[PDB]
Amino acid sequence: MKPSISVLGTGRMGSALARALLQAGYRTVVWNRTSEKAEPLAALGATVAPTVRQAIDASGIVIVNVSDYAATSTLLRASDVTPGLRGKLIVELTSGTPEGARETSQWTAAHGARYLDGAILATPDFIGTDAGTILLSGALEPFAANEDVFRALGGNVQHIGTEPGLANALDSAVLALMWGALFGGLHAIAVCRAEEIDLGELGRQWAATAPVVEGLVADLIKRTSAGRFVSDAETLSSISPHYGAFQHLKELMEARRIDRTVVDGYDAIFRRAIASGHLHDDFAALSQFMGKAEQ
Amino acid sequence: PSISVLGTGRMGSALARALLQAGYRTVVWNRTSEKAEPLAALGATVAPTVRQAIDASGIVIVNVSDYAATSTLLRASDVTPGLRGKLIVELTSGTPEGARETSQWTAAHGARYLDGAILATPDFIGTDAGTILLSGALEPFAANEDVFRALGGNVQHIGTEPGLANALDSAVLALMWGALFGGLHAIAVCRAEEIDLGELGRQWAATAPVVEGLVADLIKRTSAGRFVSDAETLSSISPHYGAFQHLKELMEARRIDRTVVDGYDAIFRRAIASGHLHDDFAALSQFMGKA
Ligand SMILES: NC(=O)c1ccc[n+]([C@@H]2O[C@H](COP(=O)([O-])OP(=O)(O)OC[C@H]3O[C@@H](n4cnc5c(N)ncnc54)[C@H](OP(=O)(O)O)[C@@H]3O)[C@@H](O)[C@H]2O)c1
Ligand SMILES: NC(=O)c1ccc[n+]([C@@H]2O[C@H](COP(=O)([O-])OP(=O)(O)OC[C@H]3O[C@@H](n4cnc5c(N)ncnc54)[C@H](OP(=O)(O)O)[C@@H]3O)[C@@H](O)[C@H]2O)c1
Ligand SMILES: [K+]
Ligand SMILES: [K+]
Repeated sequence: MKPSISVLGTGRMGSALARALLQAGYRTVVWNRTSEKAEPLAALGATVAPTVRQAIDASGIVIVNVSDYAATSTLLRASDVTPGLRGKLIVELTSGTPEGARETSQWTAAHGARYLDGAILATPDFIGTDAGTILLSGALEPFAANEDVFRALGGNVQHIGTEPGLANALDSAVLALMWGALFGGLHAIAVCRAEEIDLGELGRQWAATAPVVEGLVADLIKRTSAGRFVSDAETLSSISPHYGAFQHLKELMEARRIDRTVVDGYDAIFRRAIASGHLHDDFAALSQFMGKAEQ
Repeated sequence: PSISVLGTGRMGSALARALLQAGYRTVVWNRTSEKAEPLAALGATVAPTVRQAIDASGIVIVNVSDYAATSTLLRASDVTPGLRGKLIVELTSGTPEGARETSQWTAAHGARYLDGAILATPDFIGTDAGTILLSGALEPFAANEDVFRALGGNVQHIGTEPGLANALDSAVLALMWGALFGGLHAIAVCRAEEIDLGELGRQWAATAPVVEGLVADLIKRTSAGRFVSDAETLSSISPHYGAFQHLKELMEARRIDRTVVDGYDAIFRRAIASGHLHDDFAALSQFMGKA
C-alpha cells in the first residue's frame, strides 16, 4: 500500500518521528496546538492539518507524541473527533503508565480503532537510524501489517507482546537506569565545578571509563537475576570498597555545599546491606535492600 | 626494577598479576597473608612483613581500604626508615587533602610520590583500555612509564598537584554510582511489573549508547553554558519531569524507597521554579547546590 501517516505533536520528538517518515517517502500529515511549531515540517514536505479531526481522517495510521495520556485523551476522546477513529490505527508513542495503556486500549477499541502503545527508547538523533529503538505492545496484526512504517522510525523497532501495558512497564525500568546515569553526571559536574576541574577533562575521562560502568551495570543485572549476592571469584566489586570510596564523595559534597539528598539515599541502601552481613558481598546484594525502610 | 604491591585484595591481586604478566619481579604483602599465597604460583614473592616488602623493591604500589590503613603500614617506626629513595604509588581510594598529606609525609622520609585513581574493574587491569589517573611529580612517572603501561594502555599523568587524581576519581565514581543505583531502581521496577531481568539486560545492551550520548551531551553543553533549548538539544526538562512522575507513582505504589528519586524531584522542581521547564536537560547542572 504505502499509507498516509499522521503525527499529533510536533515537539522535539514527533518532529523527529515526522522527518523520519518524510525521509522514507510516506505522505506525512502533522497537527500541533501552537501550529507555528509545526511550520518547519511543512518545508521538509509534510502537510500541516489545521485540526485534529482533519489530521486523523487524512491518514490511516495516527502516531501520537504529546506531554501525557491526559493530553492525548483530550485530543482524541473529544466528541469533535471520536467518530472519525473508525478503522484507523492509533500508535501512542507518548510516555505513560501501564494502566494508562490498558485504558487507552479499551476506549480506542470501543470506537472501532486498532491500538499500539509504544515507548521510544531513543533521543531525536536516533530516530531514522538502524539503532533507533521503539518498543510496541498491543495487537500483533496491526504491527505485522505495517512493519515497513515502523522500520522508517528505527531499525530496532520491536513488538514485545499482546498485553498493551508491557511497553510502558519496560519504559519505566529503562528510564530508571537513564535517570540514575544522568543524575550521576549532574553530581560529577557539581564536584568538578567545586574542585575547579575543566569539564572537558570529565568528558574525555567518561568517554574512556563508560565501558567499565556498562560492564558493572550488566553484571548487576546478570548477578541479581541469578541470586549471586555473596562474593565469589567472578565479582569485580564488593560493597566494602564501594562504601569506602563513597565516604570520600559524601565528605567532599558536605564540604562544598552540594545537595546530599540523593547520595544520602544511596548511603541508606549501603547501610541496610551492611546491617545484614553483606559488607564483603557483591554489589548486587544491594538489590535486596530496595524496599521502604519503615514498615 | 623490583615492584611491591601492598594489599592483595580483588584489585591489587589484579595489579600484581598484570605486573607478573609483563615480566616484573613483583613482591606482595597482605595482612591475612593466606590471601597473597595464590600470587606465589604465578611467580610473585610473598614478603612476610611490610618492611621486607618496601626495601625488596624500588617502587611500592599501595592498594588497601583507605589512607588511614596505608598510613598505619608505612608510617610505623618499624618501616618509615626504609622509605628513602623509594617511589610510593598510592592507588587506594582517598580524598584530595589525603593525597596532599601523604605527599608531604613521604617527601619528609626521602620518598617520591604518585597518587592514583583506578578508573577500572579488575578485568580491565592488563588490557589496553585499563584507565588509571596519576597525579604527583612528573619525573617519577616519566622515568617508569613502562611499569604503568603494564597496568593499563590508558594510564595517564594528569598534573603536578597531587589531589587532582582523587578529585576527578570522586566525580567519575559519582557517574558510576548514578548508573548502578539506576540499575537497582530499574530492577525494583522490573520485579514489580513481572519483567524477567534478562529482558532488562538485553534492553540496556541496546539502549546504553543512547544514555552515553545523553551523559556526554550534558557534559559538553554544561562546559559551554548551553542551558537554554536550541536546535541541537535532544531532551528538554519538561518531558523528563513528565515521564519521571510515572516512576515516582510506581515506587510510591510498590513501597520502593523514594529517598533517591525525591532527591531528583527536588532538583527538577528547583530548575522549573526558575524559567527552565523547556530548557536543555543540562540546565539542571545549575541546581546542584544545597537548599
Ligand atoms: N525527547 C526525547 O528524546 C524523548 C524520547 C523518548 C520519549 N519521549 C516522549 O516523547 C514525548 C514528546 O516529548 P518532546 O521532547 O517532543 O517534548 P516537547 O518538545 O516539550 O513537546 C511536547 C509536545 O506535546 C504537545 N503538548 C503538550 N501538552 C499538550 C496539551 N495539553 N495538549 C496538546 N498538546 C500538548 C506540545 O504541543 P505544544 O507545542 O502546544 O506544547 C508538543 O507538541 C513525551 O511524552 C516524552 O515523554 C521523548
Ligand atoms: N574493586 C574495584 O573494581 C576497584 C575499583 C577502583 C579502585 N578500587 C579501590 O581499590 C582498593 C581496594 O579495593 P578492593 O576491591 O581490593 O577491596 P577488597 O577486596 O575488600 O580489599 C581490600 C584490601 O585492603 C586491605 N586492607 C584493608 N584495611 C586494611 C588495614 N587496616 N591494614 C592493612 N590492609 C588493609 C585488605 O587486607 P585483608 O585482605 O587482610 O583484609 C585487602 O587486601 C580500595 O581503595 C577500592 O576503593 C577498587
Ligand atoms: K506509550
Ligand atoms: K588515591
